Amino acid sequence: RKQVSDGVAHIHASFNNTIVTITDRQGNALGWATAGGSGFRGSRKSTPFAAQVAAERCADAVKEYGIKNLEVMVKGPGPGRESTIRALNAAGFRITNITDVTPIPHNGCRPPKKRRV
RNA sequence: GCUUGAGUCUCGUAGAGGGGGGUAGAAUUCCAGGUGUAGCGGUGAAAUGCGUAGAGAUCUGGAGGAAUACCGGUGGCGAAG
Ligand SMILES: [Mg+2]
Ligand SMILES: [Mg+2]
Repeated sequence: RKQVSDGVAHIHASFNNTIVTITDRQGNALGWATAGGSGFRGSRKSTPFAAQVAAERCADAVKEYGIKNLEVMVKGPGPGRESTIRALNAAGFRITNITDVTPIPHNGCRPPKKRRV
């Protein structure tokens, strides 16, 4: 439809769920998928396998997309932070740079208290 | 009377010692806008809760508060805090 011919995939991976969204360099989202929405409701959605399933499910259908080269950037503590890439790269888009954001707060915003369980 | 206790004077050193003022980066939250769409979030597992009145994720701009990520150590300073 637009034939971007290049893009970047933002992965937000946490201990609870994984989200993957394809986007343009100018911050324009085309599609997204989540392990929770990929039929892994419960404890499996936090597993690496459900992350790669969502990655490939979001990467599929490249015809209308048109993104040939798809960079990658991950954020947060994921289920290895590598399985999603292992699936996405084989999905068809070659990877040349992966950046990791993982926002590290330089102090401030006192974290929540501890869990006594 | 004396100089060894105590003290003053000259030249230097290290240090989160204390009070006042200024400024910088990261991150959280919130507000406005753009793409986008069915979930998000949380747990041992759930639910409440948020979202089709468009959430979450993502990009641009803005407001404001608080603390200074490594350096950082069987390091330092302070009578103690
Ligand atoms: Mg918590
Ligand atoms: Mg003196």
